[PDB]
Amino acid sequence: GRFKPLAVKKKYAKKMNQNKPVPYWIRLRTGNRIKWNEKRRHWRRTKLNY
Amino acid sequence: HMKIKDLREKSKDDLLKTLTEYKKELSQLRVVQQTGGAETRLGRIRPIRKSIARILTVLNQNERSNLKMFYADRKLRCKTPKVLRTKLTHRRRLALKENEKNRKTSRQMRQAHKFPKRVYAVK
Amino acid sequence: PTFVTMQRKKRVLQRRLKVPPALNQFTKVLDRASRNEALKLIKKYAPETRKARRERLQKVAEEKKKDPKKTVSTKAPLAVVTGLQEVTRAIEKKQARMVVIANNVDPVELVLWMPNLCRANKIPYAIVKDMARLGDAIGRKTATCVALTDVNAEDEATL
Amino acid sequence: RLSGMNHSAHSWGTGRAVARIPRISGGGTSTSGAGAFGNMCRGGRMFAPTKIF
Amino acid sequence: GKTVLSCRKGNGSVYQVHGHKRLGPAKLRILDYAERHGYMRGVVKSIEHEA
Amino acid sequence: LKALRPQVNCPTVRHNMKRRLGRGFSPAELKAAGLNPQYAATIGIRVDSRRKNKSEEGMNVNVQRLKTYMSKLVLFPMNHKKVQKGEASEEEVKAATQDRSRFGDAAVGA
Amino acid sequence: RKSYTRPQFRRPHTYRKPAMAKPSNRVTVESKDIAAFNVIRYPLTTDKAMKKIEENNTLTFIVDSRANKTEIKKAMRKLYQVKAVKVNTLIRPDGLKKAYIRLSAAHDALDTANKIGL
Amino acid sequence: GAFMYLNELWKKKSSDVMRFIQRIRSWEFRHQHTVVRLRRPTRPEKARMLGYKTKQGFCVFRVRVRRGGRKRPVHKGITYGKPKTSGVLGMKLNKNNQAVAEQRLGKRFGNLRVLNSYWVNMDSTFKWYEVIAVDPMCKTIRRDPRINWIVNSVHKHREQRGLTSAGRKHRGLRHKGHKASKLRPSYRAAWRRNNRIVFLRKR
RNA sequence: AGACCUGAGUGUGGCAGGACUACCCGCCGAACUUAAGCAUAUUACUCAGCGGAGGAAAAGAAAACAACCGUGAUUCUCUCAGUGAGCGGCGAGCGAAGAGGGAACGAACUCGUUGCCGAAUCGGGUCUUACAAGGCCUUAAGUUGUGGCACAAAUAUCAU
RNA sequence: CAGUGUCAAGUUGGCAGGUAUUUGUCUGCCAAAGUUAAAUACAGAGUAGGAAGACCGAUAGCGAACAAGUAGCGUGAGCGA
RNA sequence: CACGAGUUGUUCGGAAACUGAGCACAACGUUAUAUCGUUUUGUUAGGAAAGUGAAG
RNA sequence: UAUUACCGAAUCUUUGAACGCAAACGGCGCAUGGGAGAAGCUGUGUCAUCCCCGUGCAUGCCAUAUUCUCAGUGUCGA
Ligand SMILES: [Mg+2]
Ligand SMILES: [Mg+2]
Ligand SMILES: [Mg+2]
Ligand SMILES: [Mg+2]
Ligand SMILES: [Mg+2]
Ligand SMILES: [Mg+2]
Ligand SMILES: [Mg+2]
Ligand SMILES: [Mg+2]
Ligand SMILES: [Mg+2]
Ligand SMILES: [Mg+2]
Ligand SMILES: [Mg+2]
Ligand SMILES: [Mg+2]
Ligand SMILES: [Mg+2]
Ligand SMILES: [Mg+2]
Ligand SMILES: [Mg+2]
Ligand SMILES: [Mg+2]
Ligand SMILES: [Mg+2]
Ligand SMILES: [Mg+2]
Ligand code: NA
Repeated sequence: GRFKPLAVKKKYAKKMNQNKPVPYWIRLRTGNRIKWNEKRRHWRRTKLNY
Repeated sequence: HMKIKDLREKSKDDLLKTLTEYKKELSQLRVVQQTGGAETRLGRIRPIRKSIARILTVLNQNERSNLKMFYADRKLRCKTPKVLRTKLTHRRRLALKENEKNRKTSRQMRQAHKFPKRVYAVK
Repeated sequence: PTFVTMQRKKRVLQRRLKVPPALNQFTKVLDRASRNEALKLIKKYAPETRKARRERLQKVAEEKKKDPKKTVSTKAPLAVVTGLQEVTRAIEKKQARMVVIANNVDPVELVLWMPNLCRANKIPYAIVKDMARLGDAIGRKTATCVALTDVNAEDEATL
Repeated sequence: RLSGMNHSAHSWGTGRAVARIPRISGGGTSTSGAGAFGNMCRGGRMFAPTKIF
Repeated sequence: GKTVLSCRKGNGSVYQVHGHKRLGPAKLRILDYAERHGYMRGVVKSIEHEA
Repeated sequence: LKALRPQVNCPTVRHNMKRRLGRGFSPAELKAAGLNPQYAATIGIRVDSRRKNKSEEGMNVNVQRLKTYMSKLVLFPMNHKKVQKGEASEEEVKAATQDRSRFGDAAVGA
Repeated sequence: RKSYTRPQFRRPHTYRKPAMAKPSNRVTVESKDIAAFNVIRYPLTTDKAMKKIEENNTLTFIVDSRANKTEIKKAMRKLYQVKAVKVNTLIRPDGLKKAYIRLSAAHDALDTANKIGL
Repeated sequence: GAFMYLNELWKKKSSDVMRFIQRIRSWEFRHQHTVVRLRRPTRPEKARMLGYKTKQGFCVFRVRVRRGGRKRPVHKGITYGKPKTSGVLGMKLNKNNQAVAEQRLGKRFGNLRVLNSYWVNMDSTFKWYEVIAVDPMCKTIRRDPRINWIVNSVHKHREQRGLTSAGRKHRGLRHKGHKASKLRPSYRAAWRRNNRIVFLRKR
């Protein structure tokens, strides 16, 4: 609901900023192994519980 | 791109003026970063940031050297701020110095003088 | 405060209990007039101070500088003997003409045996009221005991 | 000396239709409930481990 | 065995006095100099009940 | 490399007939050889003040060891300028060598 | 110290010497003419921000999230020669602080935006 | 000198006058705190024997400890396992009360180094010791060749590691030769020496 | 009036509490197991628990061995020795020391006490290129004793 | 060795000489204060460097040759590809 | 699933600023061991826990 | 050199033994230096309330006071 402390809000904001796909040019680098993020999180699959 | 040999000759007032000019430049480039912008313009951000770093480096080195020379006087030596002393380690700061060690009693000194260690050889 | 209460109750307890003679003898002190007279004598034979010792030694040094020969006579002026170790030595070697002991030394075992030693060696002695008064006479804060071994020709009758 | 034994594994006992070998605890991974500690288990300890003496 | 209830009550726990609505303890006044040598006069102000 | 040590007898009735090196020379042996113990400590001689001499022959052996050693010592001068009393000249300092034997018995023998 | 009129002894009042100001333990050179650049980071050019410039005389900025309204007003006065009559702030779900700033109608927010370059 | 008289007098703790003096002191001690700082030692001759000097960096404290046997701290006095380990009230601590007093002082005041201690008084409930400590940051201590060994960090918590005189006493290090062979240089060192299995390369 | 003793408040200069913990030092301390049962015994003066250091720690300079033609601080190694020692429901089991060959080794010193001196000592200012193991000044500490000299490896105190 | 009770002697003395006591001899040593390098440990430590192996070879070898104490699980202590 | 956006306060809720069932820092005591106990029945601690207006 | 390697000069957000007081609060103080500052006072200055920044401020213990201020039916003394 409405209430949360600011520190909790900032932790949730960092997770929101992290939840993104790999930019395409990263796959073109010499000797690259990254294909997908593999740390993607969906709100309805795994809980953070902050 | 400010040059370090050029910065080392300036005074404090001039260095601060340069700092203000470069901060204003970087601030103006942030607006371009927001509103589209050309790649040549965006290429200027890194050199300006590094110039700001250089100016602050020169300022701080000069200030610390001046304060160390100022507190080097014997009267003020006991009141040097802790951030301007030598660091070493906690243990080494607390340990006995060479002068405090090696102290000996009158009898020990006299006996060392009366029977010194010799150099000899056996035929 | 607790320390006030305890330092009063200690005096009361020392009064109410049965006190053996070796400790009881320290409550029987010399009178006022003789106490004042003895303290005056000790005051006039007080030991020399730091400045006086320095000045005398410097004058002896200049005398020796001008005369590389000749004796120097670094004996220091006649005075009273002060300090527990030196006073005990004077009592035991029977050099002391008279011994004065303070009656309130804590711990009391420091001087508890001194009247017995003086009686054994037949040395005149007295027990007087304050180690602070003895210390004032000799120029310090406190003295436990003082011994007179010799005086000038003018004070023989007083002694 | 520790290889193959770094688990808090316990046997499930009889009365379930599984072999009585000790099994990994917990959940949420593909290793949970797997066989453990035995010389015949994947990830187990070898028979008569070698020594420097 | 297990602990008997009469022994358990000595730990305190959920068996202590329900005192939140009570007024203070009930006592006479202090035996002071006025009570030892003369007398004191008070006035009854209220009569009440406590749980 | 190793300091000079005395010869002693082994104890008990099983090792009575053997000999070995002890800890240090006794002050009685050192006095019979004419040596201040404190000075002997500085020219590579071991000193042991605990050991007693209960017989003459055991003392004589060690006095002879000390004398043989002292006859072969080559003492270097403190100051190269001035040589005082029994100290080596510069020829011996030139022809000085090191005894690296396992027991330090080169010039007294086993 | 002569006659006490209370049933318990309390501590007496004695002379207290004030403490001395030591030489500062921080000797880093900090310029006082560049703080406004830390306070005000850059403007925003979204649709809502553009709509506010013309019809409400308002500008939208990203600011340092530890700054307050009074210092945002002073920074506006320093950086641009404009007077703000109202500052409203919010902290966005991505963690940055945003400010809606209304000018005093003696200045044109559109002309200030043109000078800024947005 | 006077040391002989003081030492001989303190060898007569059961005489009438000594009993009176000790009774007064015991009464006053038992109305003070568990740890008390003193200006001067109560027994100067003993303190100087044990290493105290009337110098700037030396300090003396008096510590109180409680008498009697150790009680095993088990819930409701209930033990488990073999009957050999079932005593509650009849076992004794393997450390002595002097070492306990030193350890309490040293744990309380971490800026000091404990040197030694001695017995001062006794009573039916309590025993009292005096503990000598030095300041390792005092210039007088640091420049004095007879004492500045204690500045080195290998001497930080001697009393906690059992290196003082009382600790040596309960470690058994007063004895040598055939009376102490199984505890030298320590019990654990001797046990390791006698129990480790040895594998020579060719065997 | 003041002084000493015992306690406080504040200013000035410092130090402790945390981490790490393989090895090392001090406490506290099991049971499974073995005995074809089990309670003494064993596992074990071990695991778990609490505390404390270092580059190693601890030990160390004879209130030591022996009973010899005598050795000579400590630590470590081989051996003594799974012992014709010894402990043990004398069962299961347990269990060392002296001597001998070696590694290391410039290995030794300091207080207190006794005798002779008795502030000669310490801190703090200040000046010498110097918070000098130096001068000068200091009541501040200290005589309820700081410091010097001699004492078994010694021959004696001073005296330039 | 620890707790409590009891509590010395004066180098004509004291302690040790592996069966208790009393009495004479003999031998070694001098407790109840302190400092001290090396030879020894590192049986789940660490810093800066080095050298190897009749070892394992991707279900093996450290749990981990990969963004591995990660993803994921548990209220939690913890568990863990 | 991808890209781009959105949460505006002198007065609304909280805090600043109450007290309750309760908690437990200091102090003191205990323990080989603080990682233990006491701490609102007007109330800490053998307990010297007050640092101020006003005058001048 | 936006190249690499090494190192002596520097920078080093919020915390944490965490130590001004607290804390599911990016909170609230006391001293002492600064900054900005419409209002008012005089376009300069100057500036109340409000706002911002630096430094010090835990407990215990040791030493110390150009010899700081005290307390006691403790012991004396004028
Ligand atoms: Mg929620
Ligand atoms: Mg494996
Ligand atoms: Mg109640
Ligand atoms: Mg051995
Ligand atoms: Mg610690
Ligand atoms: Mg087993
Ligand atoms: Mg069976
Ligand atoms: Mg055993
Ligand atoms: Mg353990
Ligand atoms: Mg050591
Ligand atoms: Mg002396
Ligand atoms: Mg030692
Ligand atoms: Mg694998
Ligand atoms: Mg989505
Ligand atoms: Mg808002
Ligand atoms: Mg309440
Ligand atoms: Mg309260
Ligand atoms: Mg805090
Ligand atoms: Na069995």
